Amino acid sequence: EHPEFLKAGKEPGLQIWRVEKFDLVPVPPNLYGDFFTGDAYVILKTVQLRQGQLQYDLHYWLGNECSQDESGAAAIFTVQLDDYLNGRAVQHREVQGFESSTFSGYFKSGLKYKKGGVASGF
Amino acid sequence: DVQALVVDNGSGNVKAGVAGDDAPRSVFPSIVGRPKDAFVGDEAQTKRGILTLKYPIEHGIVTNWDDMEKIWHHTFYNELRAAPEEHPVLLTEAPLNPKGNRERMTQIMFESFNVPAMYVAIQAVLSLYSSGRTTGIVLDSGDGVSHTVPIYEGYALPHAIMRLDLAGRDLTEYLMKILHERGYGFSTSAEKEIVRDIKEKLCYIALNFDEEMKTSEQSSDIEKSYELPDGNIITVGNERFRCPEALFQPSFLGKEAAGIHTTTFNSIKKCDVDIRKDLYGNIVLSGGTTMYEGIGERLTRDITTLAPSTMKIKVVAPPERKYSVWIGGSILSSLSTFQQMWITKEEYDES
Ligand SMILES: Nc1ncnc2c1ncn2[C@@H]1O[C@H](COP(=O)(O)OP(=O)(O)OP(=O)(O)O)[C@@H](O)[C@H]1O
Ligand SMILES: [Ca+2]
Ligand SMILES: [Ca+2]
Ligand SMILES: [Cl-]
Ligand SMILES: [K+]
Ligand SMILES: [Mg+2]
Repeated sequence: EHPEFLKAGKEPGLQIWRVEKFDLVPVPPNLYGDFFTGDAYVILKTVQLRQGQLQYDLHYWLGNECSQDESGAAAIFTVQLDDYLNGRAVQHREVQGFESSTFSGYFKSGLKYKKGGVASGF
Repeated sequence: DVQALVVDNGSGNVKAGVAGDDAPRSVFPSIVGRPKDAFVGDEAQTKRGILTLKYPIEHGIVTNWDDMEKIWHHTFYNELRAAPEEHPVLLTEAPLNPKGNRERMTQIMFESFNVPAMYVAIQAVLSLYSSGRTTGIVLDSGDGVSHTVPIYEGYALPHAIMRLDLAGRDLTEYLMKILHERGYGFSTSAEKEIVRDIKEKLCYIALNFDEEMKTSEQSSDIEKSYELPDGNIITVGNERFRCPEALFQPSFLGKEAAGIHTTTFNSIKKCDVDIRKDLYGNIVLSGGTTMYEGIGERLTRDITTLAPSTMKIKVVAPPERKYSVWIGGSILSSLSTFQQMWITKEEYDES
């Protein structure tokens, strides 16, 4: 029933959510590729395959200064999204400054970081 | 508009509190005393002279349901002051808990306590989530049981969970034993609590056991003092690291069990080859018996020795890992999706 789950993975593209007070909240598209070092995020990359089918990669990105509620929630929401997608998504943990080349490659400007973030839920 | 209660059902201590807190507000011993109607927790120890004391949870499994219900009543009414019939409840269970046990706890919650909704979580899984991971192997060593729990993409792998044949209470009892070398006679239940505190305050894990035995015998620098309740001071030497060495060498306890390094390796090997790298790279410690200084360094050496040398071994020792199960429960039960995960009383009653 979660509204963002209902939007997840319906078209090829890139969807980014930030954990905010124990919820998934869309990131404004203008900000894509910039990440607050104080926060945790969930990213769903959807690719249209040759057959027309959809491929899913879920990445949860953990800022060096994110709080434990945020990193824990990002991990749990990742599992729940994968389950919603009938287990088809491959899950990837991304730590600030050590992200996979696949994850970096989603952003034409590359990955950048910013001080601060949304307040912890704890 | 309602806040879940989170209860981690430990063999040694219950951890309880409210969803969204960063730590349990109630921590108390998992003990029920009845006259030689019932007292629970710290009060039961205070009145040990007039009560017979029992532990309803044995190696993580509830084995005395009547006494467990007293523990839960104490949790709700005397610790939290919460109406259980008015809050969702997240309850933890041990890895490999039989489904019949879960069903009996569920019956008690819905029919004794009338909880309106509940969710049962595996302790180790909650700890993994609290570390910000969906894949890894959790080594959860508490007071009554230790488990190694491989988890892939959010879910434990049931065929690979293993039990290390000792836990914190065995270590307390072993310290009580070896302190007889120095002349100490600790033996009563009260004295056991003293020795548990000595263990927690003074013990550590050697990076190399044989080398630590040799260096400690060359001087008195190993020795440390502890002030007993009566004001006498006790000095502990190589017992400081010989006690938790039993986690690695259970033969010190007269057990044939594999140690915690071997058990972790064996548990990873049960998992298919294609996921083992992610497990070796995410060995996450939880529980009070993983709190010894030096544990991560020692485990890293010993698992690196056993594992294929292509594997990359990373042992993660979160600072608040004594509460990571509870913390993971607090996070999960706070999420905007939690209301979809639980079972309601109406559902249960009509099932
Ligand atoms: N700093 C410490 N160093 C060593 N041991 C510790 C420390 N703190 C607590 N312990 C031990 O950890 C044990 C309690 O751990 P924990 O609370 O994780 O167990 P539990 O959840 O009640 O038990 P279980 O999960 O085994 O049913 C006790 O044996 C206690 O003495
Ligand atoms: Ca934040
Ligand atoms: Ca999947
Ligand atoms: Cl090796
Ligand atoms: K345990
Ligand atoms: Mg425990």
